[PDB]
Amino acid sequence: VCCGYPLCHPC
Repeated sequence: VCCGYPLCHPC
């Protein structure tokens, strides 16, 4: 997904 959201680590 991301950074900083659901199935991921912070930005």
